[PDB]
Amino acid sequence: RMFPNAPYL
Amino acid sequence: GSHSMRYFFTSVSRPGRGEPRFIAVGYVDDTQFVRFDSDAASQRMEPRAPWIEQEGPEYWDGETRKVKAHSQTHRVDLGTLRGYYNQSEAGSHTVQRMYGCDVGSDWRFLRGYHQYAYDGKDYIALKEDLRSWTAADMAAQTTKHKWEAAHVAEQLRAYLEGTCVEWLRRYLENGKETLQRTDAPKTHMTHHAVSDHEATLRCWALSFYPAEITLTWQRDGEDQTQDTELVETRPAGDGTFQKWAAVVVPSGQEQRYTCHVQHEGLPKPLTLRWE
Amino acid sequence: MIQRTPKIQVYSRHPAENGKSNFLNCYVSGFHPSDIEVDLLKNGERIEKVEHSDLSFSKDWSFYLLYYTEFTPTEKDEYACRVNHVTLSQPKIVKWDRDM
Repeated sequence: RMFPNAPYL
Repeated sequence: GSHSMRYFFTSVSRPGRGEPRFIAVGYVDDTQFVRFDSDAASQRMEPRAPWIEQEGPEYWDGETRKVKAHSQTHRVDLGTLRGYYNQSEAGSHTVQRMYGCDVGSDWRFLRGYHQYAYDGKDYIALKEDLRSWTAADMAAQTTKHKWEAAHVAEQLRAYLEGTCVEWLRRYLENGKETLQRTDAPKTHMTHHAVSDHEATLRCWALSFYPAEITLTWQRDGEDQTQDTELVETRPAGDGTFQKWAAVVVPSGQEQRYTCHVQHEGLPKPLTLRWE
Repeated sequence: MIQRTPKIQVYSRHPAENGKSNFLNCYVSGFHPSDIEVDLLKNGERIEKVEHSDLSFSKDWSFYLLYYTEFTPTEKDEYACRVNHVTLSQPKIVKWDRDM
């Protein structure tokens, strides 16, 4: 199961 | 033995051809289990292992939601990086991201990672304490500052030590027959004349799982590291792996050579000899 | 920017035995960027029925893909994998050898 977010660079 | 769950993401811009291509894959150890491809028909996270097919619509809808969001953020990321590095709008560029967790023998947390590359070079990485960032240059230090103020390390630490490990264990259990197996290499040796005075001896390891293996040649017990042709471990396509190591042997000396095989499936390492 | 040449291996899933069903694999790895063209050839002609694995990459960020197709080997038929990439000045053809 994935982490909920990709944090913006 | 030890185990891992990893997710890998590739985003590639393609100017004059609209939307960046986005590909996501998930692995437990050396077994792929999910994928998403932004150019595919379905627009869904999809199963790639039989043991994940049993997960219900809630799993699949939740993963699809998250993965389609990631697709969007990486599209924004590509513009951001082009802005950081002063790059033209007309070139194709690549962002890659990888994260996940390692457990030991006892299925207990060993380490977590969460790392990005831009154009095949390290950009930013969560350090092993899961609290601080390695930033390559001024651009990545720009990212580090955003992430420190948004407390991104904190959320990631919670995921990597809890949820990641918990889901790894569930998958391990659910896919027991596939994931918790150890397949010892099936081994053989071939011999082919290259001239009247030389031959190739090639030691093969086939149908093994997991992918980790050591294959070496010795001559009277000394390692022939510099003189061995060794191929990269390669997938057979049925969920097992293959590797070979070859040496060129002057005719008449075959009995001096030994091939040595180590793999977690072997109680003892194997010694093989042409004889 | 960074460009890495694909390593290419062509091989069968199981030890090849004439007349027995099998899969032919072309495994490309170590490459960057990810645009790559890979074909399997039977007597020099492009095999149409070819699948591939989902794009993934190694600890060093370099990409890998497995291309594959069902085949039945025979004494006569020749097989090859043809790869093109930005690091190659022309398509690289690797012939299938049953003891490789």
